[PDB]
Amino acid sequence: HLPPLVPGFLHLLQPNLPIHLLSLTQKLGPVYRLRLGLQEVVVLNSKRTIEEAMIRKWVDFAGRPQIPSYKLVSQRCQDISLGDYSLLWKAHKKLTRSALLLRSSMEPWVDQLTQEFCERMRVQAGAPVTIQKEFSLLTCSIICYLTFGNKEDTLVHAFHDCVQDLMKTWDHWSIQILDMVPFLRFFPNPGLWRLKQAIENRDHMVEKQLRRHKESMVAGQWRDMTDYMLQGVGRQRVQLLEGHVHMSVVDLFIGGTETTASTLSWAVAFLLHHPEIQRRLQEELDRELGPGASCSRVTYKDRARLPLLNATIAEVLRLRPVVPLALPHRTTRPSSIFGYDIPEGMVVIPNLQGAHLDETVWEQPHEFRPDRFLANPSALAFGCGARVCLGESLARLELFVVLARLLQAFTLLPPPVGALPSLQPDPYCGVNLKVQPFQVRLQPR
Ligand code: HEM
Ligand SMILES: CC(=O)[C@@]1(O)CC[C@H]2[C@@H]3CCC4=CC(=O)CC[C@]4(C)[C@H]3CC[C@@]21C
Ligand SMILES: CC(=O)[C@@]1(O)CC[C@H]2[C@@H]3CCC4=CC(=O)CC[C@]4(C)[C@H]3CC[C@@]21C
Repeated sequence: HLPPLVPGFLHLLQPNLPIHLLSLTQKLGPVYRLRLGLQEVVVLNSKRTIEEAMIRKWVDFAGRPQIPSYKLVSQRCQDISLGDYSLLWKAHKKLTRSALLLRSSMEPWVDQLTQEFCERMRVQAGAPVTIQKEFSLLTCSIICYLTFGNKEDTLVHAFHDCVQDLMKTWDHWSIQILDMVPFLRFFPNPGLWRLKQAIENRDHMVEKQLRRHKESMVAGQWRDMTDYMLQGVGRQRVQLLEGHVHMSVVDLFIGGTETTASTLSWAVAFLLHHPEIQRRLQEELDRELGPGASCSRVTYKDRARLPLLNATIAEVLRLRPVVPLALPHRTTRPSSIFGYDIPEGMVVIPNLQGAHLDETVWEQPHEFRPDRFLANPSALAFGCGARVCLGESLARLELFVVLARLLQAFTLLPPPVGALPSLQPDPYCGVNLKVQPFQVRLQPR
């Protein structure tokens, strides 16, 4: 009783890994044991199994393996994501998550921060690279209501830059091999140096800030979330050590920026190929709950007042989920992940991307199809896990507020004498990437 084994030794190499983990499915089925690295890792490729070992069992495949690459960022140690399970992490998640849920509703700021962006782009009328503009749109936003609420392009462009440079340094064979070949002796490798050096800015920018927060403190929450966490820790009613706050900020402070940006960028790349969905959206937008051209409705309760949107976003998050294989889960108790018994400690890899192409539940999976509301099944882009996501709300929101006014203000047009991007890069890393388009950005309603 155990999942099958694929006869390979470095499946990790090879393009479009998510589409490959799917290919093996033709014979094996949803669950198969595979060697992504040098160790046999059990994958899952179906909305059913990837949900059974995530929601049903819950207790079992909830932890995360500590590989020699995670404890590299441990510092004092502990935190969201990388950190393993343990009762501390549980209470650690609940604290840094309630912050994102917050007398200071983050709803308004988001809808405003994006407006400034529209104008900033509206003055361009040229061919700005969307990736940075939006890749900086969210940064200008998570930075306002999470750490000292600076928002200033002086402290934002500094934190935003720390994000991108903190990614290509963690997701590079140079630093990855260290995990596959631990016995390596860690002969000096160039990548490790570039990481340790860039990982400091991430530790420093939070240390120099967390202090200002410490002193400028009052009875409740300061402008930002830091004041909440940095306070909701030194008052625990009985671990949750002070250091935890330093890390909790990181995921959101410098983690919020990349993931959501990619989703937004991907969506734009799709509308470029489908003008149909673009204008059908422009009409369904104002002729649905926005008879005007601005500052009218466009929110939460209304959120239903916009069908094509709640749909378009659902597709983009299903065809190109920003995080595809999500993160590696580890088993704590021997349990069955379906079909076959699974040994404890076994690293589980929930193939989200693949489960989204299950043609047994989603029709014409490969085809951008906005339509689904009526209704079509749900697609897990944020996982469904005791780890689920810690900011699924913030994310889901930005994709609504940003896209909404993105269409209304501008046309969304292709670069001059250029080809539209798409299809997905082979250098798939922690978060799924995108090619570099140059969308035009104009409209005169
Ligand atoms: C809509 C864009 C996003 C997508 C598709 C996405 C997807 C995911 C996925 C698949 C995971 C791993 C789930 C697991 O395997 O257990 C994850 C984890 C996480 N995400 Fe996101 N995410 C998005 C946006 C965000 C944003 C904007 C934030 C910042 C508030 C965020 C913060 C996190 C954190 C902190 C974790 C780690 C949770 C843990 O402790 O396990 N995500 N996300
Ligand atoms: C148990 C082990 O030997 C490891 O922890 C050491 C190397 C780990 C790779 C690292 C790269 C990677 C990136 C992803 O996004 C999905 C998960 C994998 C494939 C992950 C699987 C578990 C591996 C193989
Ligand atoms: C998009 C997502 O899923 C996340 O935002 C949720 C967890 C985030 C980890 C958090 C830990 C970390 C520490 C660093 O110093 C470098 C950046 C990472 C690897 C960072 C990458 C983006 C991730 C994976």
